[PDB]
Amino acid sequence: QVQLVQSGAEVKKPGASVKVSCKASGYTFTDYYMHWVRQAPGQGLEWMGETNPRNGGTTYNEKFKGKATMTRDTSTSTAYMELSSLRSEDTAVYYCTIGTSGYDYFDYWGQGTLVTVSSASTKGPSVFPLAPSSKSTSGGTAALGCLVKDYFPEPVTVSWNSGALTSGVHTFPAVLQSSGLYSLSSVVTVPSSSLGTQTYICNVNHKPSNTKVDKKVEPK
Amino acid sequence: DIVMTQTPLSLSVTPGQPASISCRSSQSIVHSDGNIYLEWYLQKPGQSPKLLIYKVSYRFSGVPDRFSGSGSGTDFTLKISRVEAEDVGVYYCFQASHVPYTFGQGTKLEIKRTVAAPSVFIFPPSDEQLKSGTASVVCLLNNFYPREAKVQWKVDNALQSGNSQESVTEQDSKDSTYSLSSTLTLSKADYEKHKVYACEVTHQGLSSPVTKSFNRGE
Repeated sequence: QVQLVQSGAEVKKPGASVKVSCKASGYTFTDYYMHWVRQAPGQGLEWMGETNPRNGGTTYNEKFKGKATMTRDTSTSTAYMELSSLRSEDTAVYYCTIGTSGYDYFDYWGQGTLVTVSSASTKGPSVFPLAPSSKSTSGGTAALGCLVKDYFPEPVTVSWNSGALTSGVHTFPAVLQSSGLYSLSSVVTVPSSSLGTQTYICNVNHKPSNTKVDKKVEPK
Repeated sequence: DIVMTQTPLSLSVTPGQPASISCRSSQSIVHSDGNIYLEWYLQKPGQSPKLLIYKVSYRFSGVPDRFSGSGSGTDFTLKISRVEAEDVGVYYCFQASHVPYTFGQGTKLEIKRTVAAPSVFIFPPSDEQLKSGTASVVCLLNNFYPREAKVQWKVDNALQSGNSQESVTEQDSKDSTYSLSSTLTLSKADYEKHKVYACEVTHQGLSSPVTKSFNRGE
């Protein structure tokens, strides 16, 4: 199984540098070129350049020369993308991608790394339960969730029961409060009959603040 | 550079009906080997793009027979014979014939479905949050269609303004619905001054507004 596993979300002040990693597995790392793609608001998807994993040879999109530096470490099957002299415009999701055919039609992609460039203060969220009650029932079903309040920058990820619970989950887009802090909610609809036997835990991650919370949501 | 222009910018389709997306290149995209490395990707919110079509017409492994590609010179077309709920998202064309490789701006595909009224739920502030001096009340509108929905917060029947935020999900890949979460945030002191907290919902699937409420303490 071909896998491209990227490093977590980062937040940097203007003028700083960041080095995003892409760990490859399930194929011979030196067989295929590693490509980097940017997804920035307004600018859309853009191909940044490619790295030959054998010699570390690189071809850049001219728009990214002097901004991006691509490297590789064959001993760990890891490709790297370093962004220098960070500015607000560098806030984007960065993807590593390969074309296993040996041609540049990309078939496998990393999960992406969100890099945010800001002078605003980083803040970890508070995680509060949205307990199932008679006010959150609908014809034998109960809704429950987690409120992920006051964080900066994006992203917050939420899973339920370590990824074993996905059906009926809605993880809402974050809202931006006047304070400049984000908030989001994640909910799930479950059988009301089994509230006493099943355990519901929301796993909340906010990498920029090293927040990693597993909140058990208790019925009311 | 080679500019890839997609038409239309968005489309709304009933399942079973055909869809067609065009991708125009500013210059020809024939590679030195004689092939046209024109690809079509589908991307869903918060996910990486997924390859559908490569080299103009080749269907990538696992992609449904419903998807097909054609084209020559500067005009390329992605066709969905019969659209399905799972097709929802943004479609991008991509050329890898000449460096630098370039993408189209994307075409958003929306799915039409029948009217579905939301299931409305309300959540009082948690005891944990109340201890921190703040009170957030959450109103959840689950699995409705169309996306247009109106939430109004009422505290002891008085209409609230300026103390709430809401967001809507992307369209569901399985049932083509939307969900909405609205949060009313007050200070704990302001929360303790009132009894009735209500969420009033207006939607096309409802003949009169639906009020979901609770009494603070109960």
